[PDB]
Amino acid sequence: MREIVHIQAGQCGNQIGAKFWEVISDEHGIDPSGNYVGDSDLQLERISVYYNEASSHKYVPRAILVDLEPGTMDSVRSGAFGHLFRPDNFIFGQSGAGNNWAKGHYTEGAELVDSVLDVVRKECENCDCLQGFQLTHSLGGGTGSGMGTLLISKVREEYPDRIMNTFSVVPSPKVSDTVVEPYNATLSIHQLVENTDETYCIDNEALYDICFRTLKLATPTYGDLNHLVSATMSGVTTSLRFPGQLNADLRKLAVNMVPFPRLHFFMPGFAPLTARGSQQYRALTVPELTQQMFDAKNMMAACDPRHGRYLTVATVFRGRMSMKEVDEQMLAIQSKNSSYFVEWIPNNVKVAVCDIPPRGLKMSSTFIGNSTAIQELFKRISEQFTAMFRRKAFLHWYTGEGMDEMEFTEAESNMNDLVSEYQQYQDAT
Amino acid sequence: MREIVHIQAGQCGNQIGAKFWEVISDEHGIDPSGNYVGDSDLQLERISVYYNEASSHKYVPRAILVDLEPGTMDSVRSGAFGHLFRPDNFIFGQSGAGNNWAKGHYTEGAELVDSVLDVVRKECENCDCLQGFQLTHSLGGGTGSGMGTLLISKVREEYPDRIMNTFSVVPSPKVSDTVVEPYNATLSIHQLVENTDETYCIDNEALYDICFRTLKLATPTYGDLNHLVSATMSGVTTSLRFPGQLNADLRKLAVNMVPFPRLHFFMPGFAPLTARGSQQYRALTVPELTQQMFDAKNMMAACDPRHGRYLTVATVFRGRMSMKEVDEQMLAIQSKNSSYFVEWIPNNVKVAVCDIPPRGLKMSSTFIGNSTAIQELFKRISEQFTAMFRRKAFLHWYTGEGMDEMEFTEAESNMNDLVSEYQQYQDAT
Amino acid sequence: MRECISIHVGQAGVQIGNACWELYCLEHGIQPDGQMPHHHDSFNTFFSETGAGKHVPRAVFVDLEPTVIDEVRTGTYRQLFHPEQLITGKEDAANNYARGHYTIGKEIIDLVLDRIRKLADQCTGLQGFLVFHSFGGGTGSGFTSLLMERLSVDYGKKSKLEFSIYPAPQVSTAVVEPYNSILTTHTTLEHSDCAFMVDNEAIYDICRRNLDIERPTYTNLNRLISQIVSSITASLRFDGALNVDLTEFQTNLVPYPRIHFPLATYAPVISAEKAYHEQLSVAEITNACFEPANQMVKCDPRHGKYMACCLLYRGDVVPKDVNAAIATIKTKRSIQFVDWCPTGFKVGINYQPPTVVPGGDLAKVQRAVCMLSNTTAIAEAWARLDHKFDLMYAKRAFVHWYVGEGMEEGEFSEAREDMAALEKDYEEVGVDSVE
Amino acid sequence: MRECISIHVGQAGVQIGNACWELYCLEHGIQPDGQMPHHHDSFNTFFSETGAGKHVPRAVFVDLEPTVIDEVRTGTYRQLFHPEQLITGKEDAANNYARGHYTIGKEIIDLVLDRIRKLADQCTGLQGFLVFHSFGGGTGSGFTSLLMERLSVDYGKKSKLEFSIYPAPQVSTAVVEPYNSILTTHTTLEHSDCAFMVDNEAIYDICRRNLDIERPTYTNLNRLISQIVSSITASLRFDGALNVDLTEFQTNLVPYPRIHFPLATYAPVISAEKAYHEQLSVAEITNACFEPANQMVKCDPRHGKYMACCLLYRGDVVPKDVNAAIATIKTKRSIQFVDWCPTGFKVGINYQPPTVVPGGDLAKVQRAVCMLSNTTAIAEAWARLDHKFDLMYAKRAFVHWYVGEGMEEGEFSEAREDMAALEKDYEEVGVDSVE
Ligand SMILES: Nc1nc2c(ncn2[C@@H]2O[C@H](COP(=O)(O)OP(=O)(O)OP(=O)(O)O)[C@@H](O)[C@H]2O)c(=O)[nH]1
Ligand SMILES: Nc1nc2c(ncn2[C@@H]2O[C@H](COP(=O)(O)OP(=O)(O)OP(=O)(O)O)[C@@H](O)[C@H]2O)c(=O)[nH]1
Ligand SMILES: Nc1nc2c(ncn2[C@@H]2O[C@H](COP(=O)(O)OP(=O)(O)O)[C@@H](O)[C@H]2O)c(=O)[nH]1
Ligand SMILES: Nc1nc2c(ncn2[C@@H]2O[C@H](COP(=O)(O)OP(=O)(O)O)[C@@H](O)[C@H]2O)c(=O)[nH]1
Ligand SMILES: [Mg+2]
Ligand SMILES: [Mg+2]
Repeated sequence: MREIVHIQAGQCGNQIGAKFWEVISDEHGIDPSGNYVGDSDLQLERISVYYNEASSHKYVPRAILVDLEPGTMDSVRSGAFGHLFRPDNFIFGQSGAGNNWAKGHYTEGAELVDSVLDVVRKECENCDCLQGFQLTHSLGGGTGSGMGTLLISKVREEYPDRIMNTFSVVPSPKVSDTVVEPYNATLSIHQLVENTDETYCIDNEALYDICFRTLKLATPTYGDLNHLVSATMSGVTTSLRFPGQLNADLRKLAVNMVPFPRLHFFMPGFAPLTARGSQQYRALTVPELTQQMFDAKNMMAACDPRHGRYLTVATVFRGRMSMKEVDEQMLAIQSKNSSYFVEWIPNNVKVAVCDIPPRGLKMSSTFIGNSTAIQELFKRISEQFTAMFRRKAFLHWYTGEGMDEMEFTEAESNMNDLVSEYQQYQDAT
Repeated sequence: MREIVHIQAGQCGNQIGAKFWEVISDEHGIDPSGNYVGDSDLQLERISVYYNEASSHKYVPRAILVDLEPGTMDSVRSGAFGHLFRPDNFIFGQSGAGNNWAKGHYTEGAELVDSVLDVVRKECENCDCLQGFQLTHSLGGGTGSGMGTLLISKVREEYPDRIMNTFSVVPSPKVSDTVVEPYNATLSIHQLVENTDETYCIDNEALYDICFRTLKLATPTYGDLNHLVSATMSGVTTSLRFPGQLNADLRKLAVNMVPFPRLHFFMPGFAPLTARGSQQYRALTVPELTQQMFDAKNMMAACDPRHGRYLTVATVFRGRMSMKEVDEQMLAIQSKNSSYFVEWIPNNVKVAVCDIPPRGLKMSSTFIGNSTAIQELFKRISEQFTAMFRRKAFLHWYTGEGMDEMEFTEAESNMNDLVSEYQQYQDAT
Repeated sequence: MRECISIHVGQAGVQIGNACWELYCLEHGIQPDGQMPHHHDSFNTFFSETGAGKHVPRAVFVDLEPTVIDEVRTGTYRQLFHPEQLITGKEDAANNYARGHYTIGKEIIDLVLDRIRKLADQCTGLQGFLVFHSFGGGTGSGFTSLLMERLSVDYGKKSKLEFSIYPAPQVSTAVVEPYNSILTTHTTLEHSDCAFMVDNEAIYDICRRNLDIERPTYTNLNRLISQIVSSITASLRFDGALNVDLTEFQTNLVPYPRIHFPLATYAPVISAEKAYHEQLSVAEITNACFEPANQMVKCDPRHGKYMACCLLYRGDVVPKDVNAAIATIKTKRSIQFVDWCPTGFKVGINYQPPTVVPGGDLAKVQRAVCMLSNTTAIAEAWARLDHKFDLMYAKRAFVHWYVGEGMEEGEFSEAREDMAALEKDYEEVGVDSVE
Repeated sequence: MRECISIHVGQAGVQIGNACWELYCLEHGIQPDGQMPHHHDSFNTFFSETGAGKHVPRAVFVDLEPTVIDEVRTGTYRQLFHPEQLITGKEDAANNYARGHYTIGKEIIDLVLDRIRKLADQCTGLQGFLVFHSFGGGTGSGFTSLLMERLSVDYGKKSKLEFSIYPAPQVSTAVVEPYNSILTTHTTLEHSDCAFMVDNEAIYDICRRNLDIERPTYTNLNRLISQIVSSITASLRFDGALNVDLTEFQTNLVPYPRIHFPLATYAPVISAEKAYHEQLSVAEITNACFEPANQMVKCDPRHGKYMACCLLYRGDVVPKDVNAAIATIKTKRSIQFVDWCPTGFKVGINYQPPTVVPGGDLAKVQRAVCMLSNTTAIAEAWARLDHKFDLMYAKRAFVHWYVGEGMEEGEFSEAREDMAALEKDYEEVGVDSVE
């Protein structure tokens, strides 16, 4: 019940999804062939929320992998944990978006979106009581951004009741992996604030810094970062994929973390994060995790929370623990950081507790903070956009697909409206 | 009892029949020599409906293979599963119809039709309680079309009570395997709407598309298409060739699917259709088959049903299943597609259930839809005919055999009358 | 059991027959002496058989100059032919239609018809006739007109296929080609079921450009045309996924009784050194067939409209690919059929691959396609002949030979009128319909 | 399944192609005869395959002087190329743009386009075009202008990448380089998606200083440029941690439609004896790429502003180090991007290490980086050409050849105006914005 459907757009989306399904299968004890070899019945008590039991007692992910080029698709397909996806789900195009959002949302995407929606509809009808959708994508690449926004708009048209999650890799503040990413980012944010229930802003820069400083890895391959983000998502869903002393679902998180329709952007965080040697030299206590999850150096969004206020906060633990301990820790952390919280929201911490650790560990924790600091991000992007739009650089590439200047004008206006609202609620009284 | 006689006219008819008898023998466990080596008594409990028990405990098909040229006849005879036909049935001519309908219905066919009718009569007298006839032919080739129409007229004269089935390969919309096929098609349709109980319109284009897209075969040889159509026919007859929780026969299908005498043209469909690898990755559930059988991409007639209305629908399942499941699926599919059905016919789905799968599978299904979409087909053909008749191209070839222009005038008038009736009943209220 | 005799008239006919029978003997593994050390019977359609392992062709070699026939009798295929089939005249018509149709051929026509009737009665399921003849030579045109008239009188409704050699627009070995061509066409227009236009100029171009042979002999062109004809009759002589008879050819490719002049084309034609570096896609070879540079008549097809097409495939062919390629061809713009014929294709598929003759020039290919296409561009070619005729008639040149050899001037005027009427009918078909 | 053909025009193009295809055959373990004894398909993007184990390139070799093409046909890579791809003219344009664009090339352009269309239709996921041509030679400039116009007419929106050879400021083998260069640039300015500036003078300097080879042959420069192009297409042809297509190149490196002239640079380039004594740090090789002395165009980058950069890495590369190195580059002062583009980088990472050609000059390295950089310093180079043009036009020198070969003087004036307008646009971009 509460079946969840997974969508993966863009190269980053597909890679993250591959690592994610690896992690999920490892949690549920699922062989690479797709059949179960696990040991605990609770694995299969809710295997149906993410998997479908194909006949002859096999399991397939309920995912939909989308692309405009066969490269990364085939790369995943050849790799292990690839031969379990149902092959009909691999929808891909040939032209390639060329890292352009206009192609990914007007010209190229408009031709595959129909087949994608058909597969979506088939999967929806297969499910018993649909819970919602989770989209894994970037915001810079043309395919991910454009096609994901298109699919989100279409789905929200076809499902104004279900829940929607997006795991977008926001561009880093310092570096810029592409050149035209401000345009795609602005348009994608426009569509997201239009029709998304919640958005999980994530930066590669913060992941780099976490892997280097905290985990003491000077050689972080993209596999590591994708593994971390996948662990985060799995921790998000484990509250319903497994029993718990205080269970939660996606709907509860949306209710608790979104006081206003537009202000649904969240910075995540995970704990504990220990090196290979520096692990046994620390006590794995709930206060330790709690204090770990509250600092700049462990936020997966490159923005110091101290610059703003924590509008809302959610926290999902795992494994056996004592509730009173968690309550006391949350109380202390809310007391000591009094200046860092919204005045008119008392007791702004949502708590969920699972019974299963993410494996290997005794107790883990996931943090989802909706703060006012993230506005800086948008501010930054907005400024950049204006610059690149004042000289109308690269404007012809997007113009040639039917888009016009007024599109960018409206998107920038909308972004500045959102920034104004965020600042307004930051200094509310 | 209820013995059935098989007629195969034209090259296509003979090839389809060869594949068909291969499939039937495989179902009943019949050695290529024609003797039984099977394992289940139910095979021989109704072996007599299609076979005759020749002495020394052998079995012969109750078929009548007809042609005007020895080529394909001899090809089949040399091939395996050929040495079981009784050789006296191989009636063939020497002149060849030359892909002309006039030859196949006036000059050349009039000389063999007598011997063919004699063999038909002998077989009829051999049978105990005749059920009806099934004719396997094309509509483009001269021999198939012309001689089949002639035999149909003669038989209906000699048997105004029995039942008649025709499996005609209708010309494809896009391609045209011959040049003069509109003329033969029009005349054949004239004779069919005259004296046929039911006609199973089938296109090679749709079969190509099904083999390529669904089954993932880029190299479809005619053997594959003939195998598919033969599987369809076998599924049609299995309801009486085997026991069933809700059995049906040809007469029941004719009663249910033919509300009006002329409107007896049906588009078939089959399910499930899975690739070699993509099979285990799907659950073989009755809802899955049901939803599979209702879409454009699985109709053996090249016409989108959404363009018209499903006047009537019949569905024959096989293997063990739960009746309530089928009932619920039919209910849901009739509810969700409310705009796609005739208003004044409530509950327009006929259901039959067998106990034996077609081997290899757990459960299969066959769909026979009488829709208003197929009129487009005729419309298309009609237009083409008019074109080729306005300039009177090729008219001399048919004229030279005694046929006259008024023949084509009447046939086209009749076809347009049928089209008018089909459209009239499409938008009835 | 579906027999079809072969008739070779004139020097061109006999040489082409030499090539064709070499190709046939290679196809069925038959020694030159009729012995032999997927196949069905197959060879029965063109080979008759005696008690021993010796088979003979169902062919007739007729000529008025004994030179080439004597070469055949001395050729390596000596033991093959039944000696009665080698009818030889004494004095050739010498590029004079009158001699070839009134004076000389009139005196052996009866013996020729006698041998024809013998071979017909010995056969059972006779499909029809195959005539191999040039157009300019006196024997070819004259004897062919006479033979077609006689056959139509005797064998009313049976297949009669012709393989003329259309005189090139610029390469004319004879000088009086227009006269003989006009006369033989005006006569044969009312008897021939279906002709097959081929010209030597186009074959020269193809041999040089594609096969990369700069200096070809007549043997090479004969090999090419033999390959074409073998592809034509492979359906009768072999098992295919979609077979086709000559009756189907005449039915499909002839919309109007007079307009029965389809031109030939074949593919693939590449050198053995160039056999690699190309996979020979079925769509690829279809496009090759439809290219104006691969046709065997010097007429730009883009100047006319394909009234009908017939594509015959042999080898490892799959129907769906054929369907796709034909659809793609129909999509293209420069190929504009007549509006009133929306179905401009008949297809034929065979399993037997084409066989390459050792000591040949082509390369062993797994698939092959022959296109017999009846178009409207051919009309223009007639115009050229028309022009020349008028010239050679405006001065009454060369007339005296024809007059003094059993002909009248009003006959020439009538032949010109008939050719003009045919061109008029071609134009009339070329127009589009209203409403 | 993402194909991209190669087109080689002129002597420079053909020799560069020789080197490039040697490098490719080495990359995929392909014999010169197309046989082969992490990899995916990979080679499918540039190699087509027939039934046997024989693969052919998707290349077109066109020239007007048969010398070099004949050398190729006799080269060790003889069995490789499909013989139809080796289109040879008869008389070279002889460093005359008019001949190469109006007189001679105009008469084989149709056949070239025919072969192009054949190879395009045989492919499915065609990404775009790769043109290899010089700038001074008559065939190069003329035939290239004609080819680009034809392709833009036929294939509207597909990738069209060019590899010009920018004439050196001082080493000019020809004498009329400014005329041909100005004409071909004025023409190609409205069709080319993205050019790739490279010059022989800079490559001489690099070969002497870094590789420590004092006396290099053209083969060595060809090897270098082949390495560059292989790095460019490795993303398509191999699996990488962050792949990139040519569409991304044109999107990222072209801010304005006219300004699409990025220059190339590659690293590491050290001798095998000097392969040791340096660990080849990723930041180290990045700094090497950004050094003005390692660029392949004789233009001091410190005189312009990097409007865009594209760094493509292959081998044992880790993203965080790339990020750190790029941040450090952004920190430095002498690298001043345009104010209005704060994001001046697109990155590409591949797993396949670069392959060193046996008998080569470079050393086997574990990592490599190619930088395609669109800067503003290139504008100055145009000025130099401008200058020379004016000189050779102030005296009307050499004009008579171009005039008498199908050109008018007003065309020269128009080309000068267009080059001046381009330089004006470069200056206009060079300024900073107010507010
Ligand atoms: N394609 C082809 N044509 C040939 C060949 N040999 C002769 N011809 C044709 O024959 C013509 C020469 O005149 P013919 O038709 O042979 O005259 P004939 O057959 O000798 O009969 P007479 O005119 O009475 O001598 C030329 O126009 C050629 O087109 C050949 O080997 N191949
Ligand atoms: N980098 C490099 N450039 C070359 C090489 N070979 C020739 N070139 C260039 O070719 C130019 C000589 O004129 P080309 O462009 O080759 O003239 P072409 O290609 O022979 O065409 P035509 O001018 O018509 O003869 C020189 O300026 C060189 O820059 C080479 O091996 N490497
Ligand atoms: N965190 C993370 N980000 C990635 C990964 N791969 C690609 N990306 C990001 O995805 C963006 C490229 O978008 P991409 O999907 O490749 O382009 P598209 O095809 O147009 O959607 C870059 O900005 C990268 O930062 C990965 O493995 N992990
Ligand atoms: N589906 C299918 N159709 C066939 C097959 N063989 C022939 N046909 C069709 O039959 C038609 C030819 O008719 P044919 O019987 O050969 O000519 P006839 O001798 O005059 O009756 C063509 O339009 C083909 O589409 C086959 O194996 N499968
Ligand atoms: Mg002669
Ligand atoms: Mg040159």
